[PDB]
Parts: sequence; structure tokens; C-alpha cells
Amino acid sequence: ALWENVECNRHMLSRYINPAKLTPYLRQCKVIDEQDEDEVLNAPMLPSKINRAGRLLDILHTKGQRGYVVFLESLEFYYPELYKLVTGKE
Ligand SMILES: [Mg+2]
Repeated sequence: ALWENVECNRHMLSRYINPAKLTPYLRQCKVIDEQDEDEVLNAPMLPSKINRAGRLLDILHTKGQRGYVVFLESLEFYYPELYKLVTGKE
């Protein structure tokens, strides 16, 4: 589906997204809630950052097309290169 664009790029996204930068906008757009944010931000920061945004992506995966579109806009705002990676923009 549409999510395949995120899933095939999950490795770059899970590493290079700092979830804390995205959650305010995601919450404001009502695609995640306070508890979602808590789970994402209160998750242990480890020596490896390879999966730091993994939990966030997995939550967003359950949030339908609204989740998908809002997430993409959050990349356009905050992670321009990752947005281009996801959408194929040049
Ligand atoms: Mg709370």
C-alpha cells in the first residue's frame, strides 16, 4: 500500500529521525496521542540509535492514511532529505 514507501525506507527513517522533534506536530494533527508520545519518548535511549524512531514508525503504521500523510508532512518540515527519500522527489 502507501505504507510501502515508508516501510522500504524504514532503516534510514528509524535511525535518522529524532522522534522528539516530530511528536509535537504529530500530536497537534491528532495522529498520535499523549500516551503514544510517552511510549516513544520514555523509551530507553541506547548506545545504538539504529532503531530510535522504530517505535514511532510502528505506531504511525496503525494510524491509516491520515497518519501516513501527516507523517510525510512532518518529514517535509523537519527532515527534508528523508522526505525526498520517501517520496522520490529530487
Ligand atoms: Mg503521559
